[PDB]
Amino acid sequence: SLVQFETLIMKIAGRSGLLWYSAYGCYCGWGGHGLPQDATDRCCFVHDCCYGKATDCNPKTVSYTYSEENGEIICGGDDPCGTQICECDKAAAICFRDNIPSYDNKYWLFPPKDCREEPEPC
Amino acid sequence: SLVQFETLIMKIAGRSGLLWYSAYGCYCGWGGHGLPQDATDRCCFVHDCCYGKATDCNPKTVSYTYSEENGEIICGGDDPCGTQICECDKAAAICFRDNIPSYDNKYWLFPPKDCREEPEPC
Repeated sequence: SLVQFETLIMKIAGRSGLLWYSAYGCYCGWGGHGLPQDATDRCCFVHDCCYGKATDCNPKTVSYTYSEENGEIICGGDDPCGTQICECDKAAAICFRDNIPSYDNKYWLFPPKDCREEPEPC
Repeated sequence: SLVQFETLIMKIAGRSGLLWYSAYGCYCGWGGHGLPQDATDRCCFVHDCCYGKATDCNPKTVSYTYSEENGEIICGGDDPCGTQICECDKAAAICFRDNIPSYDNKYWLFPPKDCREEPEPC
């Protein structure tokens, strides 16, 4: 789930998804267009592309189970389509944590006006 | 799919979903937080609650078919979840279409931080 996605971003990145990335660059919100404005904007694109390989479940309502053990998150559950969305979730929060150092607010509330190119293949 | 949602909106509302609705209000982008601010934000509230009832396919990448039948857009697909999703998107473009008179640019690139409010049940 999205709820599950937000909680891994706080657990791992130590910042709110809502307040730090829901409207960051060309891909974190709506998406579908534009050129990745930076690293953090690229985390986002790589995130949609993975959700993209799931064709059997709703990436936003599907709920999964994860365990954390020796500071490592482990994806799981009775839904292989969920497990798969958790793994994608996991990687976007790590992706996020490590690109903070280059995070730029100039890309916060980025006008869609500037994100009209055609997206790059996944 | 997203690309088909976007075509619906242009075709039915007569505008760029990217440029009039991708960043509007508390729900047109990431969603899951706050209170619908107006007529238009709410179309995206329900749009979102619509996709949450589809558990078997990916709303963003499932591909459906649509037809023009005399003022009307008729939904189809290869399967039931694909058809299901067309209808969510068709209903959203129709709501967009019809609340055009109340559209307010003040909810355009709306800070998330004004959407901390907890959501109401779908």
